[PDB]
Amino acid sequence: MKLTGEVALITGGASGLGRALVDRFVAEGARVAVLDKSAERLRELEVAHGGNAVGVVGDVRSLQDQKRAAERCLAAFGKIDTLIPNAGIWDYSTALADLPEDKIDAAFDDIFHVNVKGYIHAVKACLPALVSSRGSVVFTISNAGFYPNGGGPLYTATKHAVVGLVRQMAFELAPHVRVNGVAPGGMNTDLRGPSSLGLSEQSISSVPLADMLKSVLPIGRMPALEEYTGAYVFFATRGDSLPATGALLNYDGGMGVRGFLTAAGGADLPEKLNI
Amino acid sequence: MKLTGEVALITGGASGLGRALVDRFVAEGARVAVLDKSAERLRELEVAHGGNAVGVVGDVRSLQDQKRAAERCLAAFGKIDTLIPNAGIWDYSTALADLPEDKIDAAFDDIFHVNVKGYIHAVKACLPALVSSRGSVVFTISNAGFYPNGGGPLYTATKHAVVGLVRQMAFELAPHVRVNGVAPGGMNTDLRGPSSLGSVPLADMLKSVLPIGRMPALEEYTGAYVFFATRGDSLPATGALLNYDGGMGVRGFLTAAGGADLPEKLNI
Amino acid sequence: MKLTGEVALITGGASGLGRALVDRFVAEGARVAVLDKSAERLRELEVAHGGNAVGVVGDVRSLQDQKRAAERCLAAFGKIDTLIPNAGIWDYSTALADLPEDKIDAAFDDIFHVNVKGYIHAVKACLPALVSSRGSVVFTISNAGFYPNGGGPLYTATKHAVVGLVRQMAFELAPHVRVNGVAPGGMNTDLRGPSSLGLSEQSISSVPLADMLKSVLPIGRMPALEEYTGAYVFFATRGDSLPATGALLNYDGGMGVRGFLTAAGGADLPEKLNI
Amino acid sequence: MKLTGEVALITGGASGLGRALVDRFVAEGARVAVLDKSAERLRELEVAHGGNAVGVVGDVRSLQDQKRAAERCLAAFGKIDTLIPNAGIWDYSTALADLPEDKIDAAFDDIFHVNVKGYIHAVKACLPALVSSRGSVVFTISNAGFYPNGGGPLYTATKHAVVGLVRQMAFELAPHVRVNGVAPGGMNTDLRGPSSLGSVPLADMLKSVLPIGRMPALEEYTGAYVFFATRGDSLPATGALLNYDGGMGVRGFLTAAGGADLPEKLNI
Ligand SMILES: NC(=O)c1ccc[n+]([C@@H]2O[C@H](COP(=O)([O-])OP(=O)(O)OC[C@H]3O[C@@H](n4cnc5c(N)ncnc54)[C@H](O)[C@@H]3O)[C@@H](O)[C@H]2O)c1
Ligand SMILES: NC(=O)c1ccc[n+]([C@@H]2O[C@H](COP(=O)([O-])OP(=O)(O)OC[C@H]3O[C@@H](n4cnc5c(N)ncnc54)[C@H](O)[C@@H]3O)[C@@H](O)[C@H]2O)c1
Ligand SMILES: NC(=O)c1ccc[n+]([C@@H]2O[C@H](COP(=O)([O-])OP(=O)(O)OC[C@H]3O[C@@H](n4cnc5c(N)ncnc54)[C@H](O)[C@@H]3O)[C@@H](O)[C@H]2O)c1
Ligand SMILES: NC(=O)c1ccc[n+]([C@@H]2O[C@H](COP(=O)([O-])OP(=O)(O)OC[C@H]3O[C@@H](n4cnc5c(N)ncnc54)[C@H](O)[C@@H]3O)[C@@H](O)[C@H]2O)c1
Ligand SMILES: Oc1ccc(-c2ccc(O)cc2)cc1
Ligand SMILES: Oc1ccc(-c2ccc(O)cc2)cc1
Repeated sequence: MKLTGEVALITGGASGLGRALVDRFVAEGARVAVLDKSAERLRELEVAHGGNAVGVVGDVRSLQDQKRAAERCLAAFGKIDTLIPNAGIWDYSTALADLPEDKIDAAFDDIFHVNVKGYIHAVKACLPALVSSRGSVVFTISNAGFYPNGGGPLYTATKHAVVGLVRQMAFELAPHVRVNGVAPGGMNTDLRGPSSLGLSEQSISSVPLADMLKSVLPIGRMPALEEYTGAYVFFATRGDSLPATGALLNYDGGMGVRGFLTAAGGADLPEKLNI
Repeated sequence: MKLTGEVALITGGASGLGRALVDRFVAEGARVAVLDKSAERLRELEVAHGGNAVGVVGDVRSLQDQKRAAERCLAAFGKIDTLIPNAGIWDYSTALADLPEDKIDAAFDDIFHVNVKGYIHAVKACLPALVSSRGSVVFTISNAGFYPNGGGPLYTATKHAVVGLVRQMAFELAPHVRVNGVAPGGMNTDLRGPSSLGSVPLADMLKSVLPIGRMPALEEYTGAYVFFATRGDSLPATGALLNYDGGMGVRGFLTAAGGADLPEKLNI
Repeated sequence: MKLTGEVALITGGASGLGRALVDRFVAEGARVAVLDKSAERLRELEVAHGGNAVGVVGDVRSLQDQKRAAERCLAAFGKIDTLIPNAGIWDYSTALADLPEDKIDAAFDDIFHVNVKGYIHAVKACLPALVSSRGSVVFTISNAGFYPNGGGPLYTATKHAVVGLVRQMAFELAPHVRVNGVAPGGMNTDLRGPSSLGLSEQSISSVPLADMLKSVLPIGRMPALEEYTGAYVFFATRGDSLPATGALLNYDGGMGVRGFLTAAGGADLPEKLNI
Repeated sequence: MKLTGEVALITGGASGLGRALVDRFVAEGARVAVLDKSAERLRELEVAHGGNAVGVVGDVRSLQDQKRAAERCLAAFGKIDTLIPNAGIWDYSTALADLPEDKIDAAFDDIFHVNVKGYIHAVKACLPALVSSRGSVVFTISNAGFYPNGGGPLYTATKHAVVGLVRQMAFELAPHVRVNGVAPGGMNTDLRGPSSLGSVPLADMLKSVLPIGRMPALEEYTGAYVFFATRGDSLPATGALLNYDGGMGVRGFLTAAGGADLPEKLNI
């Protein structure tokens, strides 16, 4: 177990990637505080991991809620080693042309409050614990932080904003707190969109994400959620990532290195090389 | 004159770089519409340029104001060839640790609404005109869209967000509208910050910041925008990001420039 | 005319993009020294531009030849304002698996000597003139300097190497000489490959470059050579590019911002927006 | 132990980071083959690890030597799961102006042959084994693959060239072999330079260089490579570039770190 004795706070950890990370982190011997708006899912996760996980109901948009999360983590586990600001919503790749004039202001505020302000508030709230533990922050970005067509303008802009948070916060929190980014690409989660665009009851598992990506990913297949948790384990292992700050790990199946006419260049290698 | 007959719409054009841009674009034979909140400075640019500039008083955060600018530019000039969303506000380089808890949510909204939303609204308002003209968008970014310590988390995130608008809108508006970013940096102008808030002068730290070893006048940053506005010269460019900041991203560890002693080394 | 009184030295200016740049620069009122191995093409270009262009026969791999070029430019025109190191050869996207063991060492040396060493030698040779004129260097890179599948390992590695030259030289030559990169994407030129791979008598005009790129470029069409000369004009205009050093202009039709399932996202905008 | 049963081939593994990597990989339950020119240090690592390491004396510039390493690793261990091309030489940060005209062509060949060609040959030699194992390549890059002043033009260009090998080989070897780069930086080891050639200690300039404010031991850079070698943890990653350099790319203008006074600010 790589993370014995470590304590993480994960925002958005009641489902999706956040939950997989909760499960993974605990299995690696970490204790985990989760901040999330789903009270139901938070309790299921507490009973799933008796004594190694504590859920706090709150909204990542509220600094006070974030502070409560940090307080609760401190109260239960005595420190915070790794903050993983992870809660997010999608825009379902709604193009600028397709954003209605009378909804765009509301949609902007929703997606940016959650995706960017929620990350700032998480760090703000945990800053005393992180300086104390000489800890780290690992932000969940996305391939939409680097390339287009992973989201419309709003989502792509929020995830690029998060890259800026990686950079600025690695600077500001240095030398005491390390700040890095994992940018995963394509995950069968329960990811929602803004109620403003009528997408708040729409989950990404309901989209054929895996099949759209089949001929877009050089690796050929969209990885399972468990397969995305390793990068975070890595950044959360103190002895393994000490030199890392300002690091951005593109963790998306090769989206930035796909070819022009096909995703991959080496379909024929096995036969070409005779086994 | 390289922009004869072209029409530009510039947000934040009543002062600073935006005003340098208006002036340069007018001198290149373009006709310019300007959306800015400052009535006095809009009038001031209007008298400067006669009928070659039109000012519209409004707020970049307002999609309606952005539509009025668009409509005004079309009424005045018949088309919009190049849109320069440029208005932005700074955060004074206020560190996260230094953002007061009772100020932070308001600061966030103010700087994102102006710096990111006002860019989104400009494009949205101008989209019919830009597609009709097979036009261009050129976003004013900043060094803070690429490296830290050019503002606080709020400003740095806003400018990274506009890099994201470059990339996404280049994709979405292709093949008809070209979308690119200029990332200015060596500057020295009163970039205002939010009412909810309130650093070392650039001159005081120049050799730690700019390999070019000097502080360009505002006039010297308008060329990149003219280039992107010039259809004959920038046709291949979409999704491009022009770091325009005196070499901030390629500065040395001990001093910005690596070649102070080249003249002595080469005897000249 | 934007470049009246300016003097440029362009390596590889006897054909392709280099020649278009020679033509463009002269039409903008510049004087141009060209270093190139084709004596024939260099004379055609001298007579094309009587008094505004001077050709020097030489090999970009030879520092001494490069120095002669610089000497000749000085002798004819009195200064050097802008160096454009531009000469290059392709590898025809020959995959690592397809590089024969007994040719790879030779192919490496050929492509790297021309593409990287030729650029270093150009700058070295012109360095006294450039410091004297407070001039600039503008390197011809390629989309292969940023993304794969624009060349095999060799070519892609040489063009990434050139990005490193932009950065390191902008640093080293600061504050007296500015150093920037233009990275064009897809040009109907006479571009050759290494004799080692049997491609030295193979030109890129012989490849259906334009048609392969039709559904890869967000802009929809591969631009003509003339349409790529503007970026260089821009960097060569002193009053327009003074703040620029370390700049990399991706100038390739949108290759880095193409979508997953299609190159462009806005085919339908005209009808969608009602004109 | 996270690498139980896996086989690594590491070039440049008899000393520095490469030797740290060998040791770490062996401690994680991997078996390692090493290509290095230094016979003495290969023997030294061989006695250190018993049959868990095999050394092959050879030159990374030689494709035949790289094939012999590959062949030796297969004979010893039956497969190759992860290839770490790591051998590289420095240029002492010799500026272009300072490269002697009678030395420059030879220096160029020496540093490119080792730093770029030896990486190409490693992959070429190991390609059948890596495709057979659905394996990984992890190139040692450097901060000089991303920012200036980490070496001269020759070293900086070589390391930028390996970023290009990351991208191209990730494309070419997909979907079977994953290709990624680690870009180490905070280090302090005798990185040798060419015979044709011949700067400030890192310690002397640390606060201008590393936001992490310390100089990690070599042991502290092996984790990233273990990660990429761990099939259960890094399956999504191809074409990835991990800046592993103490924050060199996110350093401040006046000082590397922006938060020296956070403990006082937050009272702890
Ligand atoms: N799913 C994908 O395809 C994908 C790809 C790349 C990156 N991401 C990013 O991964 C991260 C995790 O999302 P996911 O895909 O696992 O979706 P998800 O909905 O399954 O998980 C998101 C979690 O965030 C919580 N949450 C949302 N808003 C909140 C708020 N205001 N306050 C408190 N909790 C809130 C939700 O309750 C949920 O438990 C997000 O940042 C998302 O942008 C997703
Ligand atoms: N000045 C620098 O140091 C620097 C460096 C890099 C990038 N930038 C960027 O340059 C761009 C403009 O800078 P500048 O030099 O013109 O700055 P400036 O502050 O001098 O001018 C900004 C203009 O925007 C207008 N404006 C501000 N808020 C507005 C609103 N809500 N609605 C309408 N108009 C509004 C102001 O009236 C003013 O005319 C901004 O995007 C800025 O972030 C500045
Ligand atoms: N053509 C494309 O698709 C494309 C795309 C992006 C970038 N580029 C780059 O554009 C630059 C110009 O090449 P081009 O496509 O116009 O090809 P080209 O062959 O038409 O032009 C190249 C010129 O370089 C000269 N040259 C080659 N080796 C030389 C040497 N050793 N010494 C002196 N002169 C030499 C040739 O004689 C020729 O005149 C190169 O750096 C190339 O890598 C080409
Ligand atoms: N040390 C630093 O300051 C630093 C920083 C960033 C990146 N790097 C990179 O780290 C990697 C290795 O560095 P290190 O710390 O191991 O350096 P090192 O010089 O201590 O070790 C290099 C190893 O490569 C071997 N080697 C050199 N040339 C060879 C050849 N032609 N054939 C076979 N073997 C050869 C040497 O024998 C030695 O074992 C290199 O790619 C280097 O450029 C180093
Ligand atoms: O955060 C996200 C959400 C959706 C995608 C996505 C990528 C490709 C695709 O075809 C559909 C969705 C990527 C990142
Ligand atoms: O320098 C070069 C050479 C060839 C391409 C190229 C790009 C796409 C393609 O389909 C074929 C060739 C790009 C840059």
